[PDB]
Amino acid sequence: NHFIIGTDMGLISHGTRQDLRVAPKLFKPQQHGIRPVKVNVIDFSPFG
Amino acid sequence: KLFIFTTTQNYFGLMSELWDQPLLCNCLEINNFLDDGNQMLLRVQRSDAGISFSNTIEFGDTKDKVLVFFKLRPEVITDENLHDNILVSSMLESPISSLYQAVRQVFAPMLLKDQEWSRNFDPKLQNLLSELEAGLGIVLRRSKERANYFKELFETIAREFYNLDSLSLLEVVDLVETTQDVVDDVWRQTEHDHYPESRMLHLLDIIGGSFGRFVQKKLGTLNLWEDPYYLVKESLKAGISICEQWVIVCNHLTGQVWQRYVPHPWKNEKYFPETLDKLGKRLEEVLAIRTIHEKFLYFLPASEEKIICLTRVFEPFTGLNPVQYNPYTEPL
Amino acid sequence: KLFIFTTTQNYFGLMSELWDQPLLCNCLEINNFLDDGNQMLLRVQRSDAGISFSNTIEFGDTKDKVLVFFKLRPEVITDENLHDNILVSSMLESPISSLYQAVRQVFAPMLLKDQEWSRNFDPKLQNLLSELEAGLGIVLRRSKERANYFKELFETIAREFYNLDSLSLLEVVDLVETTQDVVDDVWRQTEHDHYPESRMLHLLDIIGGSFGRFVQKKLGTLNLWEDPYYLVKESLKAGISICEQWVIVCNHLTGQVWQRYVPHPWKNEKYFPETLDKLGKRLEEVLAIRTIHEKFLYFLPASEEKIICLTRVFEPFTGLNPVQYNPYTEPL
Repeated sequence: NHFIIGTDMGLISHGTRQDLRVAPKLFKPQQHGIRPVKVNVIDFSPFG
Repeated sequence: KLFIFTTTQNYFGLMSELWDQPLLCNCLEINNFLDDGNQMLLRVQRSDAGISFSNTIEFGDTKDKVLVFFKLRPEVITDENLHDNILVSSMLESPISSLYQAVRQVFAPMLLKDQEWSRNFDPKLQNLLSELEAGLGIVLRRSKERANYFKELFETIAREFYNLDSLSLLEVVDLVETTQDVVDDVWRQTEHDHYPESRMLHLLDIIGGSFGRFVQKKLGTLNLWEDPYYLVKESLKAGISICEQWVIVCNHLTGQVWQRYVPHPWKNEKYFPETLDKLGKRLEEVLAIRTIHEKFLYFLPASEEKIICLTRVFEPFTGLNPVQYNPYTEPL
Repeated sequence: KLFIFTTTQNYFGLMSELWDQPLLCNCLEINNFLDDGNQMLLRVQRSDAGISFSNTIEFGDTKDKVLVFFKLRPEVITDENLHDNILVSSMLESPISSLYQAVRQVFAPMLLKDQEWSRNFDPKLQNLLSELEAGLGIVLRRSKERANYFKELFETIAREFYNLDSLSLLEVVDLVETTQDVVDDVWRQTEHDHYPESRMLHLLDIIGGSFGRFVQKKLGTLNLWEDPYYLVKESLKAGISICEQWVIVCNHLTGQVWQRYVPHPWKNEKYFPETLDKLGKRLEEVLAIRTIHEKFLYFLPASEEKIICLTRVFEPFTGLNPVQYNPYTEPL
């Protein structure tokens, strides 16, 4: 039910399906400005 | 650490300056009062040759004298004197005397004299204070063959009743009917035209209020938030029936009992404050909410997102009307 | 003749016993207080190099501190200690505000806590106190589409503002961003040309103060010195993030909206005390100290003998790292 979505603007958002207010935060490195790095591959570590 | 101790000595003990020896465990509560922007109060009490400060206020004492500090500003300004940002007020640890003296001596004459011409609600607040202190003052100042029969008869009934917490909700739903009947019967013209009004109403008021406290406790032990709602619904409905049934029979039967069996001065009038009525409605609202939710649950594939999310959204809402509820902050 | 003067000194003036020289014109009103069974009150106020005693209660002054003496007994018993039959209560120069806080803080919890579950007639006292504090609160706090717009935008975020205790550090960060956007919209003058500059500035001050106190409230409870450095720095940095972001955003965005949403004479000005900024510095200091110790442990083989001796001395230092960092006392 949880998922993340990346955009060309250099940010990745978090969300889910059932409860849409659990943690509506975004992911960002320790950077400033924008840095539209145009994220193109997302994966998940297959572990606990 | 200057004003706090100085005032403590001035009120409790020797009217002088305490030695600069802040070597007590109570110094932490003092430091919290000063520095913590949330701690707007600090209680002090004189112990056995000792001083005890605590942010927590407790009223277990019987008739002791305490003093409470009250802060004006969010945080203490240490550079300024510790008496230019703090108020003090003494009070007795007596649920009757303290309110009586405090209201009568301080608040009633203060509002009467110290009133701004442009502020409203003053005459209402004045009336409230007057009625309040009056009631407290009243409490603060507080053939034997027939007398023995009455005592023995009603004492037996009262003691049989007093073992109420030992009964479940599913049983007291029927007790309300039996108790109302038997109590109204014994009041009848048996050995005397009419027993003095004192117990005539007092016993019924105790019995009615006792059902209130009974249901309030028993519904709390249902955990009206947990998963086993099946059993809760059964016991909850019983709690409502107890509350409503007693009120209905009281209001109906009183009209005829005081005309047919006991020549009581009151006729075609009721006595019971009907506090059970509000308690019953409280449970009815809970039942309706839980029932509606269960109905939505049957349609869980239709409103999955709403049902799951709203459950936890509504939990802090329900927390505004806890178990053992008393409607003294009902607007919340 | 001891308690009245000594208490006045302890609260208004020097924290000491006044010499036994009752040679003031105000001694008559004091003597009346003591001997007259009718004068149950005596107000004292410190004037310009003067002390004025009078039963009369006044609110001509704006924000001064006064104290009123109250007796329990009609007349003073001179044989008994002169501080065991007299109570005091201080107040600010507000006939409404003093009553509101005094009643709410003292009486409301007194009756509710100090009550036997089986005692009657208290429900009346409860209702009286409820109406009493309500009317005091109501007065103290005192086309339409304009006001309605403002209220809708306020309430969107005021629900949490007034209930922050139920949130956590991560939610607070979200709240900081959320709140700024919501209040920014309030500067819009498209629903109605009127925009209450003074209301927005006042509200922002109130939010800043309360919010800031909240943040440090939550941070204080972490006890940021424990062995699990991982959890210490994680929660610690969250507090810093809240502090920095809130200060930066509020100051920058406020300075903008003053000229963008409303073409006001104000722009690019600071409107916040930045209490969180001081908190953030304190948090950074705790992190630096806690971290540099951990760094020593990471490289422990370099100076192991020193870390052992340094740990033993580090502990009594850490004991001096309190919470609620009041800048007045931080030198410790």
